Amino acid sequence: SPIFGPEEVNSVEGNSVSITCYYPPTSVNRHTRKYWCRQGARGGCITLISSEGYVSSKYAGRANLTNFPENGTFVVNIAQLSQDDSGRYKCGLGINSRGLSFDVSLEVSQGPGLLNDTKVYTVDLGRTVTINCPFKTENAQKRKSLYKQIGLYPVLVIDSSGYVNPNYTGRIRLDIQGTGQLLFSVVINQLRLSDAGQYLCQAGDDSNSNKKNADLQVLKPEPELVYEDLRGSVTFHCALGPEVANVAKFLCRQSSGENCDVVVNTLGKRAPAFEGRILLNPQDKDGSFSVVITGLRKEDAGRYLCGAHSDGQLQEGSPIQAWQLFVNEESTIPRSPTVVKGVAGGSVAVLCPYNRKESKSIKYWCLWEGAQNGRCPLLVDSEGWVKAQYEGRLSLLEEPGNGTFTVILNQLTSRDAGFYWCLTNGDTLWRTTVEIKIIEGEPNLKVPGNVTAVLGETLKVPCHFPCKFSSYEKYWCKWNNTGCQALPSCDENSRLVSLTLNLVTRADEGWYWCGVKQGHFYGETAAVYVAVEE
Amino acid sequence: DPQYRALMGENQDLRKREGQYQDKIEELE
Amino acid sequence: DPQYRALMGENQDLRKREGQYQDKIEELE
Amino acid sequence: RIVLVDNKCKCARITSRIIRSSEDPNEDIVERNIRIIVPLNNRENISDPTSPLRTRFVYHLSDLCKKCDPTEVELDNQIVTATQSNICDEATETCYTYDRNKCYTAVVPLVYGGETKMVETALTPDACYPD
Amino acid sequence: CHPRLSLHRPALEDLLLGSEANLTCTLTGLRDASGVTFTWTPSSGKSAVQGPPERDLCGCYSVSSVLPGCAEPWNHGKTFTCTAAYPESKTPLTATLSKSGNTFRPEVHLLPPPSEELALNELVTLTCLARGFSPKDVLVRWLQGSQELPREKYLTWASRQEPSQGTTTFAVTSILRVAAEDWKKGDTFSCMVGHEALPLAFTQKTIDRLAGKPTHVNVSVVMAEVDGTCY
Amino acid sequence: CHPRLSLHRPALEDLLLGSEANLTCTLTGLRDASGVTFTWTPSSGKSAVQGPPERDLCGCYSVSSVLPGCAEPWNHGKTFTCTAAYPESKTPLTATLSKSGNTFRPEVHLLPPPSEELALNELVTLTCLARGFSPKDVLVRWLQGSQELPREKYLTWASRQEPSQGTTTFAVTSILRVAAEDWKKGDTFSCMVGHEALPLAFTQKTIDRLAGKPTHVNVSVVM
Amino acid sequence: CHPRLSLHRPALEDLLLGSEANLTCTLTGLRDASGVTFTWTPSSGKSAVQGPPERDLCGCYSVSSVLPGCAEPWNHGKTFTCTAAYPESKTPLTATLSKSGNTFRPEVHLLPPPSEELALNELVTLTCLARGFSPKDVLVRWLQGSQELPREKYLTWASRQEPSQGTTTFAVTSILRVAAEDWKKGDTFSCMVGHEALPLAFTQKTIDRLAGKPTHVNVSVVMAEVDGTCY
Amino acid sequence: CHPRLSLHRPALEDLLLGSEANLTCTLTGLRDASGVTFTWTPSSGKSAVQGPPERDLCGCYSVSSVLPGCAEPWNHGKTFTCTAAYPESKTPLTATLSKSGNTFRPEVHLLPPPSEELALNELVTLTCLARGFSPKDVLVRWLQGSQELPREKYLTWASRQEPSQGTTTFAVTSILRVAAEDWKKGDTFSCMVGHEALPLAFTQKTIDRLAGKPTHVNVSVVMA
Ligand SMILES: *[C@@H]1O[C@H](CO)[C@@H](O[C@@H]2O[C@H](CO)[C@@H](O)[C@H](O)[C@H]2NC(C)=O)[C@H](O)[C@H]1NC(C)=O
Ligand SMILES: *[C@@H]1O[C@H](CO)[C@@H](O[C@@H]2O[C@H](CO)[C@@H](O)[C@H](O)[C@H]2NC(C)=O)[C@H](O)[C@H]1NC(C)=O
Ligand SMILES: *[C@@H]1O[C@H](CO)[C@@H](O[C@@H]2O[C@H](CO)[C@@H](O)[C@H](O)[C@H]2NC(C)=O)[C@H](O)[C@H]1NC(C)=O
Ligand SMILES: *[C@@H]1O[C@H](CO)[C@@H](O[C@@H]2O[C@H](CO)[C@@H](O)[C@H](O)[C@H]2NC(C)=O)[C@H](O)[C@H]1NC(C)=O
Ligand SMILES: *[C@@H]1O[C@H](CO)[C@@H](O)[C@H](O)[C@H]1NC(C)=O
Ligand SMILES: *[C@@H]1O[C@H](CO)[C@@H](O)[C@H](O)[C@H]1NC(C)=O
Ligand SMILES: *[C@@H]1O[C@H](CO)[C@@H](O)[C@H](O)[C@H]1NC(C)=O
Ligand SMILES: *[C@@H]1O[C@H](CO)[C@@H](O)[C@H](O)[C@H]1NC(C)=O
Ligand SMILES: *[C@@H]1O[C@H](CO)[C@@H](O)[C@H](O)[C@H]1NC(C)=O
Ligand SMILES: *[C@@H]1O[C@H](CO)[C@@H](O)[C@H](O)[C@H]1NC(C)=O
Ligand SMILES: *[C@@H]1O[C@H](CO)[C@@H](O)[C@H](O)[C@H]1NC(C)=O
Repeated sequence: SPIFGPEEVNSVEGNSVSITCYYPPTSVNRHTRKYWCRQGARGGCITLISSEGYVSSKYAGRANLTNFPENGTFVVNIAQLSQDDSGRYKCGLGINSRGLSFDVSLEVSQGPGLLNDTKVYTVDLGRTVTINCPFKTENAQKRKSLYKQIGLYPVLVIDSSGYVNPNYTGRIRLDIQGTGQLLFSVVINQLRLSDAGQYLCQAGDDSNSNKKNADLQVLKPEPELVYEDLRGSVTFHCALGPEVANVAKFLCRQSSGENCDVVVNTLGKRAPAFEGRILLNPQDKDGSFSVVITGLRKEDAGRYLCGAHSDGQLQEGSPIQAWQLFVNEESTIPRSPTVVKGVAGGSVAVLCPYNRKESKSIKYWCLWEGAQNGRCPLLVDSEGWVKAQYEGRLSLLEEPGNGTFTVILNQLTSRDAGFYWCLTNGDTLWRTTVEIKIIEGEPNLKVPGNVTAVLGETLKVPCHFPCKFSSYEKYWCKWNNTGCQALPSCDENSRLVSLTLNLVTRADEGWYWCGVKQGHFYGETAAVYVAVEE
Repeated sequence: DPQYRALMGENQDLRKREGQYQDKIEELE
Repeated sequence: DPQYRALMGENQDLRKREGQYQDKIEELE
Repeated sequence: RIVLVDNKCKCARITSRIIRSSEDPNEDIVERNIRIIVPLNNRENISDPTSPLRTRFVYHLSDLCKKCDPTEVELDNQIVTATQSNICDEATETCYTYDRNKCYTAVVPLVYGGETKMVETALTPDACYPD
Repeated sequence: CHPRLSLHRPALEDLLLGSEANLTCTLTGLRDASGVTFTWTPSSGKSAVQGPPERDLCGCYSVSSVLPGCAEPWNHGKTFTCTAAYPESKTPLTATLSKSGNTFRPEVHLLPPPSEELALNELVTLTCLARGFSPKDVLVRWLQGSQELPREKYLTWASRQEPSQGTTTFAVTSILRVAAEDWKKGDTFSCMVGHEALPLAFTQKTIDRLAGKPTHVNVSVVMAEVDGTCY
Repeated sequence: CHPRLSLHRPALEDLLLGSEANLTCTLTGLRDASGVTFTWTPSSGKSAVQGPPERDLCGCYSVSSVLPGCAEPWNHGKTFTCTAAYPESKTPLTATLSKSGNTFRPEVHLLPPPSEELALNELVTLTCLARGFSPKDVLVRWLQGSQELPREKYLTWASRQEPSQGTTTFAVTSILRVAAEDWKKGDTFSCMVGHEALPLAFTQKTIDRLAGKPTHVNVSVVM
Repeated sequence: CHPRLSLHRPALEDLLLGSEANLTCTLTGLRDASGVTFTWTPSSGKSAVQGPPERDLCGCYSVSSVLPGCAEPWNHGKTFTCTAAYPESKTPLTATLSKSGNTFRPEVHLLPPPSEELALNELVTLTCLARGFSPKDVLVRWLQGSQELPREKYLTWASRQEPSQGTTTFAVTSILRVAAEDWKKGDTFSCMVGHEALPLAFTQKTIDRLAGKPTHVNVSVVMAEVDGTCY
Repeated sequence: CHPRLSLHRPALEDLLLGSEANLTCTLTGLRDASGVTFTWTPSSGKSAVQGPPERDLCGCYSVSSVLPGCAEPWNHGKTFTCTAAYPESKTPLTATLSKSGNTFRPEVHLLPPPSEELALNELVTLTCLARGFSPKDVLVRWLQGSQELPREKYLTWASRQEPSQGTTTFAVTSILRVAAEDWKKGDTFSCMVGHEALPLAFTQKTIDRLAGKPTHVNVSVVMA
C-alpha cells in the first residue's frame, strides 16, 4: 500500500525501459528484498528478477535491478522489448504472496518502418504545428486544399480562397510565401486532441493532383511522479515555455468527472480547503513558477495539471503539464498541535520540528498572508534579525535541540490570529503550519504596567504567579535581538519572583521578560518595559 | 514398448506403496 | 547405458525398503 | 470503511462501515469486519526450545481494541494528559506473530578455544541491522 | 450544644484542576461568643482568614477557619495539626489530617444507549459508571466530539460505598442525554473521570455508533503456513 | 430550640406494601407542658391517638400524632389538613397537606454487563436506570429468576432531578454484581421499580444472556 | 626458486569469536638465508613480528610477519599493504588487500530427517544448508536444546562456488547424526551459521518433530466476543 | 628436489562408465636423469608407455609411466608393483598397490525443497546426500525426468570423512536448483550415485511433488 510507481508504461519494440518504484526508507525496507514479477490468469506473480542475485532466464543479459536505500527507490531497467513484453507487472518488497506491492501495466506497440509514403508529425498538446506541401510547377494559379480523412468519406478543412471548416475556424491558416517560393504551407495554432489524424493536400482539380498524404499526432504530457509524506509539503515546478509567459496560469486537480476543479489561479482565486497552506510564487524570465502546498492530507493524492489559458481554467488549446502525487501515510513526521489558542494579553510558545540530521541549519518563522496569490514574509530568524514591529515580543530558541525549536510570542492581541509557517535551510524541508487563535481571558503571570526608573537609584519589580507554577523554574531575562538570557538577580512562596537593579544606567533601559520553564521546555511569559529618566 | 517407461511405472508404483507403508507405520505409534 | 542400470538399482533398493517396512510393521502388531 | 484497529501482536484487523437508508431505522445497518491471520510455524513463547507447536489461539475483542497510550484533552481552559484504558498492565503479552518492524534476538553460549563466550543471534535478520 | 473539632481535606476539583489545596478546620459548640483561636503546625501561610461566627440549627454556634496552600506539600505527604482553644474549657483539643493511604484506581465504563430507546428516535441515554476506588473523591466530565459540554447538560450522582467484597470500595454514576439524530449520524461522546489514585489523575472513554453493538459481523480466518510476521 | 410544626407523608413502601400506612403531624421543639391539641378534619371513625411524645437532638421536645387505625385509604385525594393548638399566644398553627397531581410513569432500562468485565470471568455488573417520573419517590428491588435479593446485595443511589425542557423529571440508578459463572449459565435477572403513578404500582424488567438475537455473525476460512 | 609475496586474511573464527585481528604477510622463495625487512603503510601500534624461519616445499625458507590490533580499521573499511625487502633483491615486493565488497547474506535451511530414516529407528540425520553468499568464509555450529555439541560430532564441508543464475555466490552444507529416541521424545535442534554479511554475524534455524510440516495439525480458534463495543 | 615414487589407482569414472583404465606410477624430485626406466613386474597384456618430464615443485622434472589396459587385472585382484632406479644412489625404489576389501555401499537421500522457498516464485533447491561408504571415491549426477543434465548446472562437494567411532566412512552432498514452474507442474527429478561397492555400481533416488504424507489441516472455530 505504501508503494508507488508508474501506473502505465508505453514503449515500442527495440528500446529500453526504466521503471522506478518507491518505498518508505525504514531500515527494514532498506535491508529487505525487492522484486519485480509478472502476474497472470493463475493468480500467482512469477518473479522475473530480484535484488538478492536472481535473474530469470528470459531476462538474462537485458534486465537488471538497482536499489538506492538513501532514496527509498529501486529501478528496474529492461532492454530489447517486444510484443510479448505486454501485460501486468508488480513492484514490491518481502514475500510475493503478501500485499506490499504496486501494479504496473506495460504495453508494447509495433514500430514504424518501410512506410516512407506517409510522413509523421508529432507536436505537444496546444502547440503550433506547420505542414509544408509541395506542388508541381505545372500548376501556377490553382486552388490549394487540405482534406482531413474523417470517417468513411474525407472532408475539406481549408482551401486557398478562405473557406475554413467550422471545427478549425480562427486558428488554421494557409501561407504561400513569395521570394520565388513554389511551396505552400498550413499553420495550425492551439492544437487539440481531435486535430490529430490523416491529412492530404491537393493542388487543384486537374489531372496532375500533386497530393501527399501526411499523419499528425498530438502528444499528451506524461505525469511526473511525486512521493511525499503525511503532514509534510510538496512543490510543483510549472515551467512552460516563454511563448505563454504573459497568459494567466492555473493549477487544477483532475477528478472523476473529467473536469478540473481549479486549485489556484493567477487572477486572484483559491479554493477554501487550501486556506493557510498554499503558495504561488512569481515567475522568472524563462516563464516558470512554483506552487507550494503544506500540511498534506489523505485527500491530496491525484493527478494535477498546470496550464496557461486566458480565462484561468482548463480549456482545449492551452499547453498543460501533469503531476501524480502519492501521500505515504506511513510517515515519521512528528505530530504537533495544529490549533493553538491564546488569551488576549497572554503569551504563546510554539514547538517547531525539523530534521535531526541538520541541527546546524538556520530556522525561520513566517506569517502567511492571503489577499494575494499567496505570500509568507519573515518575522524572526535564528541569526539575530527580528522585524521592527515585533521587537520586544518575539524570540526564537534552539533549546530542545533534538529536532525541535521553540518560538515565544507574547503581548498577544486579536490581530495575531492567523497561520504561521516554520522553515529551515535543510534539503529535507518539511513546512509546518500552525493556526493561532485569540480568546478572552486574563494572563496567568501578573506584572505591573510600564515602569519608570530614576537615574542612579535602586529598583525592584515583582512578578506574581499562580499556585500551579510552583513546581516550575521562574526566571527574568533581558530581551535582545539575539535572544534573552537569564539574570542572576529571589523567590518566595507561590508569588513574587522579583527583579532587582542596584544601579540603573541608560543601558539598562529596554524590555524584560518574566517567565516559567520546566528545565528544557518553556511556558508563559510576561513582558515589562523598564525606562530611565532624569 | 520401451523399457524405460515400464521401469518408471514400476518405480512409481513402488514409491506409492512405500509411502503407504510409511503412513501405516507412523499411525501405529 | 548407466542410467537404466541406475534405475534398476533404485527399484531394487525401494523393494528392499518396503520389505523392511513390512517386517517392521509385523513386530509392532 | 474505517479501520477500527490493527494489531501486530496477534495480527488482527477490525474495520466498520455504516449503510443507512432513506426510510425507517430498520433499513439502516452497521457492519463490522474482522480479519485474522493465524500462524502455524512459530512457538508458544518466542524462544528456541518451547512447546514444539502453538495450537491454541484465543482472541478477546476487548484485548485487541485496547489503546495503551496517553492523550491530550482540553477541558475548560487547560490541557490535561489522560490515559485511555483499564487494561494497561505494566511488556508481557503473549504475542502470536512477529512484528515486521521489530527484531527479536537470542543469546547462545559458544566455546572458543579454552574459554566460553555469549554470542547474540538474530531470529529475524531483516528486522534490525546494526545501523 | 457540645464542643467538637474536625479537619476537612481539600476538594478534588480544586486539587486536580488546579493546585489550590486550601484546608478547613471547624469547631462546633460555641458557648456564648466567638472567643476562639486556631493553630496549625505548618505556619507558612500565616494569613489564615477567620470567617464570621455563623450560627447553627435552632441556637447553636460554629466557627470555621481556612489555611491556604499549594498542592505540592500536600501531595508530598505532610501532616497538619489544627488545634482549637474554645473558652468553654481550659484544655485544647487537637485534630490531625494527612494524605490518605491504601488507595485504588477506578474502573470506568461507558455504556451504549439501550435498544428500546432507539426505535422512538427521540433522545438517547449514555451512562458512565466509575467503580472500585477506595477514597470517596472523584470527578466526572462529559465531552461531545472534542468540546466539553456545560455542567448543566448531564446528571451526576454521589459516591456510595458498595457492599463489602472483602475491602472498602466506592462507586459513582452519571448520565447524558443526546439527540437521536446525532447518535445515528456518527458523532463521538467521551466520559472523563478524575481520581487522586490514577497514574495520570485522569482517564477517558470514548464511544460512538461504530464502537457500539453491530447488527452484522463478518469473521474471516487466514492461515499463513509460510511464516508469521504480519506484514 | 425554635418551635415549629411539620407534616409528613406515608412512606412509599408503607403505601404500596403495608396496611398500617399512617400519616404524621409533628411539633418540633417544645418548651411547655402537655398543652398539645391536634385535630384532623377527616371523621371516618378511626383512632387519632397521639404518637410517642419524647425529646429530640440537642435539647428539644416533640409530640407526634398518627392514625394507627387507618391504612391511609386516601386514594380519592383527601386533603387531610392538620390543625394544632398550643398554650402560646392566640395564633393557632396548621399544616399544609394536599395531594399534588402531575403523575408521570417511570421508564426502566436494564443494561447488560460491559464486555471487558466478561473477558475476565470474575464478576459482572448489571445496571438499572429509572427515568422520567415527576413524583420524586421510588423504590428499586432486584430479583434473580423468581427469588428476591436482600437489600445488602446491591447499591442504590438517591433520586435526583434530571435536566429537561420545561417539564420536571426525576431519575435514579442501581447496580448489582453477580458471579460471571451464573451469568454465563443463563440465570435471568430482573429489576422492579415501585412508584405511585403506576396503575399496578410496580414495573418489572428482565435481562439475561443471549438477549440480542438479531446479531448475524458470519464465519469463513481460507486455505 | 621464484620469490613471491602474498597476504592472508584473518581467520573468520578469530574475528567472530576473538579479539586479535592479526593480518599476516607471507614471503616465499628464500635463496640461502633470511635477512628480510617487512613494513606496512600504517604504523600506529603496528607491533610487527617476524619470527624464526620455516621449511618450504622442495626445500626452501619462508619467513612471514604478522600485524595485530587492526580490527577497527578492518571493519571501518581500511586497506592494508605489506612491503618486504630481501637482501638478494633490487626492488621490494608489495602486496595489498581490503575487505571484500558486494556481500550477500546467506540463506539457511534446516531440512528434517528423511522419512525413511525415521522408520529404522537407529539414528537420524539433520542437514543444514547455507546458500547464496558472496565471500567464501563461513562457520557452522549446532545446538541440542541450548548447549552446543562438541565440534568432533558432525561433518562440515568446505565453502564452494555454485552455478551462476545471475551473480556469483557460494554454498556450504553440514550434517548431524543423532539418536532416534531423542528426536521422537520431543527435543529441538538448532543450526547456527556465522557469516560477515548477517546482521549480528550469526543466525540460527531451529527444528523439532512437529515443525517443518503440518501433517494433520489440530488448531483451535475461539474468538470469544465479536459484538462488544470495541473501544 | 627430493626423490619420491607414487602409485595412483585407476580413476573411478573411467572404471565405471569408461573402457580404458589408467595406471600411473610417477617419480618426482630428480631435476635430471630423464632416462628413468619404469619397469613393472606384472608386464602382461599391454606395454608400458613413458612420458616427457614436467615441471613439478618448480625444481623437479616429474616423470610418469602409464600401464593402460589393466582394468581386468585391477578388478580381478592382481597386485601391481612399480620398480624404478635413480643415479643418486644404488638402491632401486619399489612401490606396491592393491585393492582393499571391507567395502560398504552408500546410503542416498534426496530431500524436497524447504517450505520457505516456494513463497518467492524463484528456483527451488533439491539436496542429494550420499553417506556411509567406505572407499573414498564416488560420482553423483542428476536427471530431470528422463533427460540428463550437464555438469555445469549442479554443485557437488568432495567426499569428506565423517566423525564416527566404529569404522571409517565418508560422505558427499550435491544440490540442484530447478525452476519453480517445473516443480509445481509435476515433473520429477532424480539424483544418481555411482560407487564401487554397489552390485550394479549405480543407484538413484527420485523426488516429485504431492508425494508422501498428507498435509491438510483441521481447524475448529468456536465463536463462544
Ligand atoms: C536517487 O536516484 C537518482 C536518480 O537515479 C540518483 O541521481 C542520479 O544518479 C546517477 C547515478 O548515481 C547519476 O549518473 C545521475 O547524474 C544522478 N542524477 C540524475 C538527475 O539522474 C541519485 O544518486 C539517487 N540517490 C542517491 C543518494 O544516490
Ligand atoms: C511602555 O513604553 C514603551 C516604550 O515606548 C511602549 O512601547 C512602544 O509603544 C509605541 C506606541 O504604541 C510603539 O510605537 C512602539 O513600537 C513600542 N515599542 C518601542 C520599543 O517603542 C509601550 O507601548 C508602553 N506601554 C506598555 C504597556 O508597555
Ligand atoms: C520466553 O523466553 C525468554 C528467553 O529469553 C524469556 O526471557 C528470559 O527468561 C530467563 C528466565 O527467567 C531470564 O533469565 C532471562 O534474563 C530472560 N531474557 C530476557 C532478554 O529477558 C522469557 O521470560 C520467556 N517468557 C515467558 C512468558 O516464559
Ligand atoms: C484558597 O484560599 C485563598 C486565600 O483566601 C483564596 O484566594 C483568594 O481568593 C479570593 C477569591 O478569588 C480573592 O478575592 C482573594 O484576593 C484571594 N486571596 C489570596 C491571598 O490569594 C483562594 O481563592 C482559595 N481557593 C479556593 C479554591 O477556594
Ligand atoms: C543496469 O543496466 C543498465 C542498462 O540496462 C546500466 O546502465 C546499468 O549500469 C546497470 N547496472 C548494474 C549495476 O549492472
Ligand atoms: C467536428 O466536430 C464534431 C464534434 O462532435 C464532430 O461530430 C464532427 O464530425 C467534426 N467534423 C469534422 C469535419 O471534423
Ligand atoms: C536527545 O538528545 C540527546 C543528546 O543531544 C541524544 O542523546 C538523544 O539521542 C536525543 N533523542 C532523540 C530521540 O534523538
Ligand atoms: C543587546 O542589544 C544591544 C542593542 O540593543 C547590543 O548592542 C548588544 O550587543 C546586545 N547584547 C546581547 C548580549 O544580546
Ligand atoms: C596475534 O598475534 C599476537 C602476538 O604474537 C598473539 O599473541 C595472538 O595470539 C595472535 N592471534 C591470533 C594469531 O589469532
Ligand atoms: C483433532 O482434529 C480431528 C480432525 O481430523 C478431530 O476429529 C478431533 O476431534 C480433533 N481433536 C482431537 C483431540 O483429536
Ligand atoms: C588416461 O588419462 C588421459 C588423460 O588424463 C586420457 O586421455 C586417457 O584416455 C586415459 N586412459 C588411458 C588408457 O590413457
